[PDB]
Amino acid sequence: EYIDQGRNPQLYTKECLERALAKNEQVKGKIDTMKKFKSLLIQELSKVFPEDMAKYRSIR
Amino acid sequence: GPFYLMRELPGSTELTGSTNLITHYNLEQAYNKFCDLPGMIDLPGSHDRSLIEKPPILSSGTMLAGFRLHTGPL
Amino acid sequence: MADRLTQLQDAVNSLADQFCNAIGVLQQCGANPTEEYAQLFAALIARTAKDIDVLIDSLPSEESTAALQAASLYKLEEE
Amino acid sequence: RLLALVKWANNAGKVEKCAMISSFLDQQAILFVDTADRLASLARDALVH
Repeated sequence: EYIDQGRNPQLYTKECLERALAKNEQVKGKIDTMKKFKSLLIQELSKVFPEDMAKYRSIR
Repeated sequence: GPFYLMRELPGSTELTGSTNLITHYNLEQAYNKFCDLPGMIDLPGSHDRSLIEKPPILSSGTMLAGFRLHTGPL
Repeated sequence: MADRLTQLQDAVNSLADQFCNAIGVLQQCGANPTEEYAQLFAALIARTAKDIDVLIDSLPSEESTAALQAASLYKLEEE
Repeated sequence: RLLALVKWANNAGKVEKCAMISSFLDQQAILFVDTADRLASLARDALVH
């Protein structure tokens, strides 16, 4: 159906590349947000049990 | 001492969705290129039942033939 | 109902329901919003954890159990 | 039409990469929600019992 209208596939490949890049960017965004949320919750409650945090940091 | 039901976490960085999947999959230079061919086609010819051809493609005796049919010049 | 057991159970349930939705919610909605939520959620979870620790000390020890209470009731029955 | 097809025939790699990347995220997307749903389901029913 893309050939039916009549257009070179270079524009379609550009659109596929840009939409895949957008999906990659939003996946990177969600990944870094959950990572920073994990880091802030870890450092926020470092005082509840120091031994538990020490074991968590050692095991990682 | 040990907590109940601790286990081993997986290998530190295996294949994830956090890597750059395109650059790992060797597709970078095509994107850096990319980011009408009818027109490309148009340059070769003139312009670009086009209703009929699509329908035919939707579903998906050369010498003797010439001798059989004769078309008046005028 | 002023019961120790009811309060402890309630706290655990909130943590289970509160944290399951929150992780999903973080995945659901993606600058300023993500950072603040991280702190807001960590805060609550941290608060709940502290509350659970406080609750355990209040409950009675192994001594003076149900059998002992029944034994106490005996002497009491005669009285 | 045949010329466009045979020109795209060697340009079938990047589109496939984009499609499989999108599917991976989509396939993954069902998984995160499912895990969340399980947690939600447990709180609603398992806790009550």
